[PDB]
Amino acid sequence: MTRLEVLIRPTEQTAAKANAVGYTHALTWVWHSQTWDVDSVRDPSLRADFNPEKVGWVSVSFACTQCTAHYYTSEQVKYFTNIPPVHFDVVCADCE
Amino acid sequence: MTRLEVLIRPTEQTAAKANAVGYTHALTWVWHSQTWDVDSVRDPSLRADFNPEKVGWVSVSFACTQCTAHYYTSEQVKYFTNIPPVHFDVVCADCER
Ligand SMILES: [Zn+2]
Ligand SMILES: [Zn+2]
Ligand SMILES: [Zn+2]
Repeated sequence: MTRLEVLIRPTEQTAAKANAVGYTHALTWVWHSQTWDVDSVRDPSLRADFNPEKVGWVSVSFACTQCTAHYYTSEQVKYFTNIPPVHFDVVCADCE
Repeated sequence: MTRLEVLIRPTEQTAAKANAVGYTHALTWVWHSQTWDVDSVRDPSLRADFNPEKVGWVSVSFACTQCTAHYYTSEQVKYFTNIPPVHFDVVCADCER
């Protein structure tokens, strides 16, 4: 399977806190299959609220725009919360 | 991010052909989140039909018996086909507690 890299950095609201502890980005790998290797699936760069007391979830959903093929995956991210959800509504590998 | 390894070896009815070409097993893997880091989720070992011209899917499903947490992944495996579906019907990490 293929990996997608997700970059998460602080919202402006939490940037001072994140810089104070010295923790200014998270990088998360998300795995998916060949179905979803397509040009429209690009590595996301997200903004979320840094909080050294919390653990948030990054969720990435894939859905084909022609067929009914879909996939959902989610991973924990230490110290970031209110991570926006990622959606790839694309033409799948096969449908292309 | 936890790797789950899946070992696939030939059924009795296909093992001779697999030995003939010297391809005795496939080791594949999928990934799952912290939700499914529980004792009853363990690397499976499966028997499937060796076939020299096919590519099969192995599917791995997770579902909690207490809440409705669930997860489905799959991976392609060269030369093995009719791979048994793997099902982890378990108590998830949130429901353990
Ligand atoms: Zn499609
Ligand atoms: Zn689903
Ligand atoms: Zn549960």
